[PDB]
Amino acid sequence: SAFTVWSGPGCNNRAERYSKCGCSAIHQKGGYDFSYTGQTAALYNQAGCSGVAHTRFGSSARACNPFGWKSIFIQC
Repeated sequence: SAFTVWSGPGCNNRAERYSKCGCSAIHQKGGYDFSYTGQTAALYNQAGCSGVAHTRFGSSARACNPFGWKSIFIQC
């Protein structure tokens, strides 16, 4: 599975993704999309998932709201 994000306002600008296994600290403060495909994913309010999860996903979630976490973890 892969995560996608834009820097602002929502998902209408910069294009940067995070699909690699484990987690990655996002800096794009705009939109936040997701695409499930066997691999589950959850957000972490602290960079490099150095804490507990907050918002999990099981299906592609193409949101374009402001941020709410710092990094995205995706199992493999």
